[PDB]
Amino acid sequence: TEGRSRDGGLRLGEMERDCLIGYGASMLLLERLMISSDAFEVDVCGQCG
Amino acid sequence: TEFFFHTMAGREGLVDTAVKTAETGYMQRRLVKSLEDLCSQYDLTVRSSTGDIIQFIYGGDGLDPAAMEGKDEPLEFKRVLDNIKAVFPCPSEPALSKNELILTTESIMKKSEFLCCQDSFLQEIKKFIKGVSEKIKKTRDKYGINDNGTTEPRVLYQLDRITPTQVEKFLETCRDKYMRAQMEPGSAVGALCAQSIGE
Amino acid sequence: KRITTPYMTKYERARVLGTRALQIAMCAPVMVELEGETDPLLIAMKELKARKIPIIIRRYLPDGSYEDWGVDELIITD
Amino acid sequence: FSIGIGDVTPGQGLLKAKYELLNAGYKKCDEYIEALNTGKLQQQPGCTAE
Amino acid sequence: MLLFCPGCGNGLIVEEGQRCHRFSCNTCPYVHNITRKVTNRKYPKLKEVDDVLGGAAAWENVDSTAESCPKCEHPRAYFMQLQTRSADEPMTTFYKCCNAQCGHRWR
Amino acid sequence: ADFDGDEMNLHLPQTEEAKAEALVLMGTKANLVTPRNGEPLIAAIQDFLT
Amino acid sequence: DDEEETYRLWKIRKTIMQLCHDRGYLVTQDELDQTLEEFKAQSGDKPSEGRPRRTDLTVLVAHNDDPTDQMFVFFPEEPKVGIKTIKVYCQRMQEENITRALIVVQQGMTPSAKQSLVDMAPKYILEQFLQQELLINITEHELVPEHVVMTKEEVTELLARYKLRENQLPRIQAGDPVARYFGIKRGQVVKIIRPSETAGRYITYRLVQ
Ligand SMILES: [Mg+2]
Ligand SMILES: [Zn+2]
Ligand SMILES: [Zn+2]
Repeated sequence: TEGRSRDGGLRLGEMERDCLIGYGASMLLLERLMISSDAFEVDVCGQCG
Repeated sequence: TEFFFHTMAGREGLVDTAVKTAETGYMQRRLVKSLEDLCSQYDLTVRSSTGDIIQFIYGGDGLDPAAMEGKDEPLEFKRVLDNIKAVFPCPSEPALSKNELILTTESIMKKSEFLCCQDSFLQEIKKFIKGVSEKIKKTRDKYGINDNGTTEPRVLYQLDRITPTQVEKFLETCRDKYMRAQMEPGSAVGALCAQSIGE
Repeated sequence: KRITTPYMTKYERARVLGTRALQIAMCAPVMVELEGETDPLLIAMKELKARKIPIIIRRYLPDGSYEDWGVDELIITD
Repeated sequence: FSIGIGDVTPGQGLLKAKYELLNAGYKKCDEYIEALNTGKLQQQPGCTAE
Repeated sequence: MLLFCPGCGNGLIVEEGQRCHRFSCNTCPYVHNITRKVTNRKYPKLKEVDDVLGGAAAWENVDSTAESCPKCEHPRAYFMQLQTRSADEPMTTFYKCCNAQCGHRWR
Repeated sequence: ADFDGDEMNLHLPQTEEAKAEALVLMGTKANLVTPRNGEPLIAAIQDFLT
Repeated sequence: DDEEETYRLWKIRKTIMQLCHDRGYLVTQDELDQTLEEFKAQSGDKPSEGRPRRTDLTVLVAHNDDPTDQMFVFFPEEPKVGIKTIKVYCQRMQEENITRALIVVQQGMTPSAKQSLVDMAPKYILEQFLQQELLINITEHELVPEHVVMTKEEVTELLARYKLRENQLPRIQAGDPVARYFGIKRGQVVKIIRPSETAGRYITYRLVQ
């Protein structure tokens, strides 16, 4: 969620993404943006795609 | 009236700062979106996301802008030579003359490891060594010093002292600094340009 | 023969350290005697200093070929 | 280490110097305007009189 | 410059339908055949002629006398003047010097 | 930052890989010179110069 | 006047023949330092000079490898070249049995002939320019680096060195003024030697597309 009235969670904006790209750290922004935001598991059919 | 004119002039800066929040941010957004994919490969090339060649060698030299000591050059030969002279005084060894300096420099640089270095860098080192070897000659001539080292007021040998150990140390330091100042493979060489122009 | 530079680039250092730290976090034998440290990353740093990390780098070239380098034969510097 | 009003109060000779400079500058400006309004002013060869 | 018919008060036109031209209306039959001169116009309009002689055009305009710079004074810039807009407005002059790597040119 | 009421965020990476990458590539000690032209940024500040 | 037209004629002759020499065709050195007074010596004044013929040149041949290969240079006179004129040049061309030709127009040339100038024949190709462009040789310009066209062996060795497929190189447009100057066709690679701010040099290559 977004606010402080509700419990929050700070934002990794569109500029921090470019900073982390600039550092060249490839696993750290993966951990920041998928592992600890909305890592979800699905199932896909390869026959139909 | 002065108070009113002063406030009138002042508010322009506030308005300018308020406006500035948009244009530079948008320009940096576009630029970083455009330049994001470029990377430095193991062939010393830089290639796009599809393997297309953008450059055959990064920036011509292949050197890292952040490791530059001089004005866009990796060294200032005078500064390194002075540091090596100061930290490694040679109280026992004899001062070199022009011919001996040239001979020993040529002998040291002849080794294979220096041939592995970049050619233009060797040209620069030769130029600087020739320059200092020419400078020492004027000083030795003006005071009438003998290269045999037998002059009686020995303080005259303090004017432009340089000894083989100092030459070796200077050359090794120059080469080492040059080798470690390169742009490493894998570098995000595209985003750095975008940030460095946008900021 | 091998053409790529003999220095270990900072990216190789980062990923080798991270992978070895993750290996040590899971129950894995530690090569070098440990004084009593309890943080896996420090143990990985000591393993790198002693040059005992059992990892091999594979430098992939854009044309498809590759070169294998052992962690103990790169020039680890400051 | 401190800063006070004594550190920013103007000196004596500064007042005389500023007075003289102000008078000289104002007089020079008045002569330039006098030269213009009668047409005597020489046009600098980069722009018109204004 | 314009004329109006005294008979009805409208702009007239010129036309030829007989041995001599005439100043004629079109809503009323007023005709005034012209037989003398008039000495004023509408001041026509054609655009800025800039490069019709650009560069080094016909060298017939070689001239001897020229001014000199207040600073440097090498032998190459003879003098020039030109014009501003139209018939009855002043004519401007600029004095311009050019060797390389600057931006000097006076008015 | 200037300590006039400013605020700053903080993140705690949740992995050994992320920890290592952050420490080695983003460490403060490894970033003493700005990459625009290689000039230092972290140096003394006012009242340490005086 | 009557000197400035001849001045232009002399300059365009100099530039076109420099281009011919750089392309490698046969040319004589003594003609390279031709002076404007020399041009007046070898050709009369403007009233005595007929534009459509007084500058025609075809002596140049590919002596470097095939002296039998000859080149045509034609100089129309009318401001815009018509279809009948280009037909005249093409029929004279067929009479002389050459493969390629070159045209220099004063101001332009009609859209019908614009279209025609691309589909006369696969075996024949014609080169078109303007006087304004040829009044100065861009290869002597300050900004332009040195372009060198290179043979098939050299390009093969190049793309064997860096391990490329030929379509990964940077591209130079077929219509680029320097490409037109060297007349190179699609599928060719040009070395460029960029002068560094120091004594050093950078080398890059571009592929015509
Ligand atoms: Mg603040
Ligand atoms: Zn399915
Ligand atoms: Zn009427």
